[PDB]
Formats: sequence, C-alpha cells, structure tokens
Amino acid sequence: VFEWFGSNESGAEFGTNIPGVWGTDYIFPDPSAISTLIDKGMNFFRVQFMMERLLPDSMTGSYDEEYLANLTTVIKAVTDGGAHALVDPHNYGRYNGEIISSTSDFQTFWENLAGQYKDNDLVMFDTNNEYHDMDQDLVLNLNQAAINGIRAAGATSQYIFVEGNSWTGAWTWVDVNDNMKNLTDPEDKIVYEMHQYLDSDGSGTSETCVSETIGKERVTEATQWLKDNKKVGFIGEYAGGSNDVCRSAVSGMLEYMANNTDVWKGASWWAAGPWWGDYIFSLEPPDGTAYTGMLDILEAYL
Ligand SMILES: CC(=O)N[C@@H]1[C@@H](O)[C@H](O)[C@@H](CO)O[C@H]1O
Ligand SMILES: CC(=O)N[C@@H]1[C@@H](O)[C@H](O)[C@@H](CO)O[C@H]1O
Ligand SMILES: [Ca+2]
Repeated sequence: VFEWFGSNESGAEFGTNIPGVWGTDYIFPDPSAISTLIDKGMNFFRVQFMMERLLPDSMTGSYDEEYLANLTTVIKAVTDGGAHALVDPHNYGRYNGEIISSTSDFQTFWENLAGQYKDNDLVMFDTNNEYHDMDQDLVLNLNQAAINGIRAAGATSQYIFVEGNSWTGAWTWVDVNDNMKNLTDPEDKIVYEMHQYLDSDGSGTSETCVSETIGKERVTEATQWLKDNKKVGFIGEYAGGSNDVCRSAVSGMLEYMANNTDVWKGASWWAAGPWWGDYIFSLEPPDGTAYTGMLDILEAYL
C-alpha cells in the first residue's frame, strides 16, 4: 500500500538531564520488541536520539562512542531485520537549548553522522524533529545544510526526510512552510515529513479525537501541496486514543492517504519503545494501549 509503514522507537531522548544516565534518564529501544513489530509486518522504524547525548561537547565535536554504539545497535537491529531505519535527532532545531543558527556547524554535524551510516542502504536520515518558533528562512537553510552534509559524506543511496516549521505539522503546512519546496538533493531522494495528531489542539496529549473525520481533514491541504509542487511526503508521527471515535479518525486518515500514494509514502505511529508504561499511545508489545487497542487498524497496511 505504502512504501514504508511502521512506528517510532523512543527512549534515547527521554528525560531533561543532559548527559543523564542510562537507566535513569533514558533507555534505548529493545530489539526484541522491534522484532515483534517486524513480525506483525512493519518495515519502517523511526529511531529517536538526543544530539546532546551523542555530542557532549559541541555538535561538530567528537562523539560519546557508547551512546553512538548503542544507537547504531538499534539501527542495525532494524536494518538486519530487513526494515528501514530513520535516524531522528529529536532536537526541535535546538542544541543545548538554543536555536541552531549556524548552518555550517549543522552541515558538519550531518556530514559526520551520515559518515557512520553511509554504507547502510536501509538507513534514512531525518534532518531534525519538529522545528518550531524560529526563522522560516533558517528552517529552510538548516534542512539544506543537512542534505549538503549528508551527501558530502558519501551517503548517496539514503532518503532524506526533511521537516518544516510549526512542529512540522500537516494541518499548518501550507500557511508556514511553502518555502520548503525549494530544497534540492543531487540524489533526488527528499521526502517531506509531517506530523499530525487528532486531539482538539493537535498537541497529541489527549486520548480524545475531535471527530471521526478529523484526521483526513487535517492532511487534506498538505496532500494538495505535495501534488502541486510535485513532492512526496510521509506522516512521521500520528496517533489516536484507543476508543471508537479515534479508531474511526485514524482509519479515515490512513484510507485517505492510501488513495493518494502518489504523494504519501507511508506513516509511523507515535510510539513504541520500552519506557512508555501506560501511555495512551503506546505501541510497545505485549500490552501498550495502542498495541492492543489500535494495531488491528494498522494491520490493514501491513
Ligand atoms: C546491561 C548493561 O550493560 N548495563 C550497564 C549497567 O550495568 C551500568 O550501570 C551502566 C554503565 O555501563 O550502563 C548499563 O549499560
Ligand atoms: C543494554 C545495554 O547494552 N546498555 C548499555 C549501557 O551499558 C550504557 O550505559 C549505554 C550508554 O548509553 O549503552 C547501553 O547500551
Ligand atoms: Ca554537554
């Protein structure tokens, strides 16, 4: 149906504390729980990490090789299972709490990182999670700095998932992120990643969806934008509560997208990972609320 259809794998970006310590501020996803979702048919995992944990000094400096080693382990569990792994610096366009205004530093950051992965054909690169509250020209230039660095590293087979401003939301895309059409890639493998949630404010913090059709309504304009500008997209985060109204909303949203696979390459549920507990949107097996409450809807596309 879609090129890629899967789930986020969260944990390594958890907590506020930098460094933080493994096991008390953050954890990495669990390869067994991933393997279990791969067995359900998923072929795409968006793997979260925090830049400040990978890069303890500056973003152009050297790595925490143990954090990096652990990230690469999770990526390899995915790619060895035959699935695509999207590497997501879950950073909101910010490094150490300040907006990334150095386009050159960000380019070097990505040149170094895609260097780690350049020979893995199953890796994809997400420039940054949910740019927001920042200059719209800077957003564009940071995404192009990422594409430039990634290609400079020799990573040429990999898709690059670019994000816009307004938390890369689908429902606001056409009002803020029109300049993002200007991005260019020598490999022609850019994919526009938007997020969309279904609660009253689109924050993805309530179990309750506005209506049975809210999901479709929130991705309509983005879909026309992609068509008009001859681009391809992906819903890198979505979710809904385990209840009849949201099930109807999620379903309708995915059905609409499935009718527009000319522009929609697929989606990834927010989220799986080992530290969600009783999270309203947990897709972690054996007992996450979405794992048992929503996964039957998703299996339509697997
Ligand atoms: C399963 C494993 O290796 N656990 C270690 C833990 O014993 C130690 O507290 C710390 C330092 O390396 O982090 C974990 O990785
Ligand atoms: C289960 C496991 O291997 N745990 C290790 C942990 O020892 C270490 O604290 C951390 C550094 O982020 O790397 C993890 O992979
Ligand atoms: Ca630091």
